[PDB]
Amino acid sequence: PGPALCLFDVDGTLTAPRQKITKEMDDFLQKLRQKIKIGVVGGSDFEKVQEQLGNDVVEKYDYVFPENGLVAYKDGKLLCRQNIQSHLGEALIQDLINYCLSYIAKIKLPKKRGTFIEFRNGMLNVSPIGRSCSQEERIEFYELDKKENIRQKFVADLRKEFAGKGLTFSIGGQISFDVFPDGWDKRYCLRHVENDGYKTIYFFGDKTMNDHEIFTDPRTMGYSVTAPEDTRRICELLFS
Repeated sequence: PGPALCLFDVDGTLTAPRQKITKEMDDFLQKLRQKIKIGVVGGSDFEKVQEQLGNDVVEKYDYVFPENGLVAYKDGKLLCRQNIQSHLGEALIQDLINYCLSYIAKIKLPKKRGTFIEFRNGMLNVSPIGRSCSQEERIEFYELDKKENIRQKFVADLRKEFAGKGLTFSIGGQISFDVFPDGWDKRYCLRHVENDGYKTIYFFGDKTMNDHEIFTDPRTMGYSVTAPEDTRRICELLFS
């Protein structure tokens, strides 16, 4: 019904994987923006979104939410820049860091490299081996991790240590896990849209990483898409 907004995931939703958006797709969205407002959200940073969607990305969408909406543009103008250290405070930042440093120092492994802690605007990415390891070194860690459950245990330990502090944990891939404030997934971006009068907020993306929370969130009407051809097919069905 009513005034409405379409929000799209960027890679695989609007583009072919690792490819820039198509002229055909782009023309399609600008034609859609005639009747309904459009925005984009993704885990990547602004430079990445530009590569994928074009340098003029902010003139092309009514909202643009790099880094899950921790960076936000509305109507072409930079709305907010939020980061983990401002939300959590420095002392907590540093207590998390200090704990993870000392814990990693105690884990027995076949190899250790560097970038044990990667600091991002939205998360601490932590790797017992270190993110700089080579492919063969990562595979070795990953098989050890499967047998030993090194990441699961670190995360459990941390979850105990930092109970009450409003942090979520997330293991994936082969060598690291993420620590970030609660709700700092794609759901973050909804705070920027939910007071602009939309009667419906459509979300187009993957419904599954598990589960993408924005997809299942009570504010959105989530539609899972398999490719830009699909996004178009469903937009044709819903709109027009």
